[PDB]
Amino acid sequence: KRDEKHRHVVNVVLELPTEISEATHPVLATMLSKYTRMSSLFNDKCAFKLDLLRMVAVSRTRR
Amino acid sequence: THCQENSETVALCTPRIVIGNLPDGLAPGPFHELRTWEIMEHMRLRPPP
Amino acid sequence: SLQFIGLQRRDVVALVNFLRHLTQKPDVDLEAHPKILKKCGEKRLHRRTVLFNELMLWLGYYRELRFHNPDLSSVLEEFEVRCVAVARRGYTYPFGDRGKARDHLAVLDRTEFDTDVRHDAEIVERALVSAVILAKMSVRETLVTAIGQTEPIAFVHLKDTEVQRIEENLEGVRRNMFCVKPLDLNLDRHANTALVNAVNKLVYTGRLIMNVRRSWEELERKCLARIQERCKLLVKELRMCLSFDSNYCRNILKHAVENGDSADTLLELLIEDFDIYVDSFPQS
Amino acid sequence: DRQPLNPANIEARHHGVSDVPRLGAMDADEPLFVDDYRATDDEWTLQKV
Repeated sequence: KRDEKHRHVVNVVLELPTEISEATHPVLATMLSKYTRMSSLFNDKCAFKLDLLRMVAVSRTRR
Repeated sequence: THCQENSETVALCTPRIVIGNLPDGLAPGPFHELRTWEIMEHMRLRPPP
Repeated sequence: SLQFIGLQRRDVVALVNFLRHLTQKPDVDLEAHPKILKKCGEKRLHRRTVLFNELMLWLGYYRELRFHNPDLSSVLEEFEVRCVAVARRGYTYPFGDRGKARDHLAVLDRTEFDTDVRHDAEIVERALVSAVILAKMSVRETLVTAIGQTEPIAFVHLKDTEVQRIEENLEGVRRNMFCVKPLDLNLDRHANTALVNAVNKLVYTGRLIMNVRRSWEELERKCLARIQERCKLLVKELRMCLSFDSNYCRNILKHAVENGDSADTLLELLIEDFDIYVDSFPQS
Repeated sequence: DRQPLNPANIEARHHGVSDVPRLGAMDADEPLFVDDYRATDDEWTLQKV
């Protein structure tokens, strides 16, 4: 189940609140396909959270 | 000076058009500046505007 | 592996099969096969995506020719042994005065290679010029003593048919550099002294190595310049729309291309996430 | 490290794409992650000044 993997990554690896998810936050939806491919590195969560931070940063700008 | 041509060396003589062309090892810059002040004193511009 | 779209898959597999034809086929130069520069889709497909397709084409061609990187090891050994033979011959030869021939033979003697690709291109020429000085002095033909002028790298007292076939072979080497084929031993050994024999062989192998190296390096240079051009045009054309996808593609592109490893990093960065940066690239 | 780096140990930073592996390294000793930009001699001397 790809849904199981996505829920696992969002809830454990990335620790997002339930009120925001890839259904309602499209750039996260696009990045989750990449993140599921990286089976390793699930022990350290800070790297993934910072990666999502900079992805949100690069998603929104006027330059 | 000496100059290069096709596989050959040639000698060149040319005139120094103006005073400044004299080398700054023989006509140094401070000498020129003091000469300019001399001109200023001649022109009654000793304190320049 | 490369992946690009806009073309019907038949032309894409034709391009890949062409890249597999590269190592064996003549005229290894991307602009020397204009039809491949036709099949990019220019004046047919969408500008923004077709220029990307051309960038990937050039990058793939660059990567293949860099992967082949002519491996001139045994001909390097041949060059060194011919150099040593010329050194020995010069030390035995009865020159007009020991000083001049000794000095040129000494700069020829300690010319061996250094395990770096770029420096061999200099040192092969630097050895050949001194060798030709020595050969000229051996048979009393002149050498230019003008300051700032170096005696040109050339044979001595070969018959014109031999050197004509040498030059035709050199043109052929210009056309293709990976298919190295030196066989030009038409030297009838009573044609002038042993020094002339050895210096002709030395200059032949040196010109061979120099031509191979220089042709490959200029091919590298042209590919690098044009790929950097294409990268700048992609970033320019993509700047017009600000969005996450276009910004991701732009941030991919803002990598420079000044080294071979830089190009490898660039290609792998484009390929790895082709589903992230494709929405702004429309088919037709 | 205990031995000088080389082109393999140096790896360029991507600054804008999800370069997860170097984040996973972060406090890593062996790889030197560096900007692809370079300093010319003049600006190098200005930094040193």
